[PDB]
Amino acid sequence: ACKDYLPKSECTQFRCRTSMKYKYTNCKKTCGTC
Repeated sequence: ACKDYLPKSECTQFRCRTSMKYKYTNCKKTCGTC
């Protein structure tokens, strides 16, 4: 269902603040979604 999208450099905490897409689609586990 959810797995790593790419290295930690592409997904950051900034995404969990304004980027809804990253939280669910671009960041499967990194943004603390899965």
